[PDB]
Amino acid sequence: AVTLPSHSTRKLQTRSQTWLESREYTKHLIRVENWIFRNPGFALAAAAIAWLLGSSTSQKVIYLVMILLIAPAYS
Amino acid sequence: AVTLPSHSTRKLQTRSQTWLESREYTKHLIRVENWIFRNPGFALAAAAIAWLLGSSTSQKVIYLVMILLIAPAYS
Amino acid sequence: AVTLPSHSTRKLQTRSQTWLESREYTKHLIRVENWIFRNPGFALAAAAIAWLLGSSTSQKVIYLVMILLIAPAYS
Amino acid sequence: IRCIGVSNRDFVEGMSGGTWVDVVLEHGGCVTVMAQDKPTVDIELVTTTVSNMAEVRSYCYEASISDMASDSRCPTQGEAYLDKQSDTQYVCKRTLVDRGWGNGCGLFGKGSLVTCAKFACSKKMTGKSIQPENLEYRIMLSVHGSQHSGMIVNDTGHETDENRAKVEITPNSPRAEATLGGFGSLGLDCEPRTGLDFSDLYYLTMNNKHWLVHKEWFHDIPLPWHAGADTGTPHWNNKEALVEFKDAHAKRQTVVVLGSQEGAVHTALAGALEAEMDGAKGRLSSGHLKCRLKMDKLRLKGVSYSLCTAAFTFTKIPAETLHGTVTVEVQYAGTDGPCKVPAQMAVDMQTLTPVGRLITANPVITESTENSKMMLELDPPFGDSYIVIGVGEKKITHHWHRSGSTIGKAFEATVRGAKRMAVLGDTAWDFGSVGGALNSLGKGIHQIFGAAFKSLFGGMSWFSQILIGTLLMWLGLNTKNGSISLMCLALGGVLIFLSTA
Amino acid sequence: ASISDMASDSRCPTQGEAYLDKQSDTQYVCKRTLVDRGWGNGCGLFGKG
Amino acid sequence: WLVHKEWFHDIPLPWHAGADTGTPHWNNKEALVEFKDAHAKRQTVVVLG
Amino acid sequence: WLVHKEWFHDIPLPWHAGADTGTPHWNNKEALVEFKDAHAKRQTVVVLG
Amino acid sequence: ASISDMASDSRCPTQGEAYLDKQSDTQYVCKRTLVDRGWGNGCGLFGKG
Amino acid sequence: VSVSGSPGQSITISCTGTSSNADTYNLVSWYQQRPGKAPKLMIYEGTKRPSGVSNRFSASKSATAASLTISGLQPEDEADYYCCSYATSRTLVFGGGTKLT
Amino acid sequence: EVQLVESGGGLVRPGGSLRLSCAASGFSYSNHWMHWVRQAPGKGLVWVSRINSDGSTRNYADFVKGRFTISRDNAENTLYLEMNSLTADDTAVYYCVRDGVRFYDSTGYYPDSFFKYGMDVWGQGTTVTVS
Repeated sequence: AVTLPSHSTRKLQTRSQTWLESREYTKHLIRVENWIFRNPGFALAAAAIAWLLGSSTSQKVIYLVMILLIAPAYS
Repeated sequence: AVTLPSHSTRKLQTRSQTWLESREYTKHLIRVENWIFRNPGFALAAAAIAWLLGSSTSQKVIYLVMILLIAPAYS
Repeated sequence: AVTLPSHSTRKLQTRSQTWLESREYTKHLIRVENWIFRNPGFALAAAAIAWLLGSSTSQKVIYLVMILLIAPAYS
Repeated sequence: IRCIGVSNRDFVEGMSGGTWVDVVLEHGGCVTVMAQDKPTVDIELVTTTVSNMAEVRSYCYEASISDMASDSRCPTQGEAYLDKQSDTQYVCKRTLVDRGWGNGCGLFGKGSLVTCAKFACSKKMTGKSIQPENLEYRIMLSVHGSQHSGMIVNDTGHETDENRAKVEITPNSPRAEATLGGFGSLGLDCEPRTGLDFSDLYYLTMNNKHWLVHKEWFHDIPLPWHAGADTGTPHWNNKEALVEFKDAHAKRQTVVVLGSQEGAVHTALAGALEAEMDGAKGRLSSGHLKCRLKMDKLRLKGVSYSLCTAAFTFTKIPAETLHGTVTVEVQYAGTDGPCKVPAQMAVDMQTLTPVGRLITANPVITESTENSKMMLELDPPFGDSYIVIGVGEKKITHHWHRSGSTIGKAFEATVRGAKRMAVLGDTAWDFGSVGGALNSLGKGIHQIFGAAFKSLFGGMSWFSQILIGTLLMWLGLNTKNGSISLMCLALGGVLIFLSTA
Repeated sequence: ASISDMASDSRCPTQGEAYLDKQSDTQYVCKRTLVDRGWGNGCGLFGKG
Repeated sequence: WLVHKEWFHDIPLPWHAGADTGTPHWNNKEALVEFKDAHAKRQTVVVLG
Repeated sequence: WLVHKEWFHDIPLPWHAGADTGTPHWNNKEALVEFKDAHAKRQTVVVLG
Repeated sequence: ASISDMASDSRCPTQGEAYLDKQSDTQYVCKRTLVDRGWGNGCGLFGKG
Repeated sequence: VSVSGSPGQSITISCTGTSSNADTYNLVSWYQQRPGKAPKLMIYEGTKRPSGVSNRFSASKSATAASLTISGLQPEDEADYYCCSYATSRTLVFGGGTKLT
Repeated sequence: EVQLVESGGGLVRPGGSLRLSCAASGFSYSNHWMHWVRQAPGKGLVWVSRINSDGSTRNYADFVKGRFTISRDNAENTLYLEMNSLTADDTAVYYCVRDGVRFYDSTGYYPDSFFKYGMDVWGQGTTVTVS
């Protein structure tokens, strides 16, 4: 079907490498990087929505990052 | 491969139904709901990491929701 | 099954008599009167719960009546 | 006729230039154009075929590995070497493996291990380019009037029928004329090139299933690929993401293939249009076109016919369409030759005062025989009314009751307009565009706001969009400025785009 | 999965709901929906089938 | 493979329930068959690859 | 009787649909059979009268 | 309603889930539950069946 | 199974199904098959006669059976006659047939 | 006038397979229902199967428990009946039948329950012999 829950949630930990280990890092990094490289306008809109939220600067930057990570996965 | 960019980003719009229309809503909701139901403790961890951040109450609840979405996708 | 929604909600209004026009009034009143007769002490509990809520006397008597109507049907 | 039961049709009543009326046609519905003195014409786009597409960049979604081989170097030597490494049909991976005094090489450093495997593809998907040429739209016309009851859905006989027409449009010949014998000729001037924004859509086939696919989504898919038209044995590029070189207990390498990768592509193709293909041609299933209708040579067949003086009968009485119009089928008993049918909607049969609107035309009965059949549809008034047919003391009458009220009709009209805009952008501003100055300014500002909204947003799909809609709703409710108005409008746009569904 | 002999049914604008005799079999996937009918398909009425 | 529990119960594919004995029956009969329909006047059934 | 629709649709009983052809099939299998459990793995099936 | 020949099937604390061969028929009502088992009834392990 | 007739007379062939919704006979069709010839339909929808088929043949129907009436019998009429209707919503079934001499 | 022509009938052993064909011309084949009927030697007419215009709907009688498979090609005006696991009970003449009464519904697609019909256009039939 469509959902198919990922198994890296319950990663079995042992000295031997797991089934597809060499790919996780670039997996998530590449998905986000590609999605952003396609649509920059949303980077602008996310900057604005972050700036209008949050009092201090730290909260604003954290909001920027969390929006930029939520939108690519549509999670 | 592992990444496989989703096409709903570029949802082709017209009167006729698209390839898999009936599945999008429950797709995303089901993924999130199942992941949270499997691991309850992260609800508490997210509540704490929210409460430590953000002055107002509304900002803290927005933080809680955004964390509880960004985690199930490991986005 | 158990529910079987009552049809008096959509009472077909016309000059002729309906199916069971002899029993509606006595039906509801008999159910309430019998249940209150069997279990009196809940009158005391409802008096207390009504007295704790509502400022003036009118609100308190209305809450008492609504509790005594909502309990016998277990609605 | 051709439109009666469609349940997605809209009337383009009105023509204020005495001439052309712009109209936008979609695959889902159909348009009934009615003018002052010109017969009610029904138009519908049927199929759009694409032919002789060029082939670009096919991907391989099921690999197979033929024979493995490996070589190890006994740590203080050069590097692990296989002659297969230079052949571009083989996958080779180099790693480090523990060696020494057990395996016969005297030292204990790490050594180099190279493993190679032959890559041989299986069935696979092809993407093709849709150029503006070779794209043909088929448009069906039909006309109200003397049509029988069944002729709304009949299959063939177009050239013989004299009331139905078929027009083929290609960017080589955008402008065409449909010749309706006795009614004149209706001119269609269409813009095919800017229909669905092709030149961004590839045609994608896997195994007897074909879709439309965005150029970016296709160019960003990770799988083995080789450009150009295929033949013979191909040279696969990026011969990885299908081959996994997993490692054993620091002493071996094993090479496995990821199986068949097809359901992943199927669920990745969420939100793309389906398509069907027969032969070289492939017929799309959804699109839209913008045709202005030069109705300057439409005449009326019926006028200058005397009224019929006979009796009429109701074969199946009345039907009620979804939109409220009434379809009636009348049978004529007398023999007066071609003659007008006197029909109207009335209340107070004492004084027959025309109430409502008769949306067919001058009704006529073409045949001159004993019994003839005709069909006409009329637009009733919201109260209870009578359908009256005939002249005097033989006039057959029927009772007909319509539910809605004018406010409900206006509300549903605004909802239809909103859905049309959400689907089409500014070309929705081009729907009934007789053409003024208010309409053009509306279209201009909608173009600008649409460009901005598509550049900023428009990378979201029913859930990112709903979430950002709720977030902007809140932030606009509580930001305390004019940015409240900005954000509430952004929320309205986004959430309507979502809940149109 | 692999699929086999499709079939369908449709019963009007104002009748009940479609019923194939192959719905009483635990080997068939069956879906029920609404379709536009009337004056061009065989049944005189114009609602959704 | 070795596969955790709670990954082998919430996976959305048609599932049997043990010993295949005679004629097979799959409980889900879903997620493997896609019921598209044309522009309101037809229905079509396809399978995922 | 004359019954108001929306009372002849929100009724919880085994419901066929339309055409009675052969051996009927009811798409409910619930609200008229009570699967009462015993103790120590005893299960019993009863009908409501 | 009227009921007919009941039947039932049980499984080992670990063995999986019960499946009667009459579950693939659209004329039978079937309910699945958990039953206490172990060392007395015939299958050695003590979880719920 | 069979019916006998003289030239010029009228004969009626009956068709009965047992306990079928009391609707069926509205859609019964009557077909003629002469010896060694391809079957020809004489009646459809219970009582409607096609164009080209002689007005000699007529049909009637009730809630319990259907009847085919041929008046003014001719030597051509000797043939096998078959009634057909729906067994269920998706089926068709032909009768036992009657040989008319 | 329309003419239907059967083909493919011949002697085959019990348990064999056989593919009957029907060629049509002179009408809108792409819009009419098609039927296969049979008649055993010295016996009466027995309805076998029916199919729509597009081939979406296929109905078979009870005696065919999935042994028969009806299909068509509208572009070629052709009808087919695949047969597997033949027995002696099926040796008979098979008639190919056109359904024009449905063509009320000029589409020939929607398979309403208890729709009007009557079979007047028949082929000459082809003989199959399971001996």
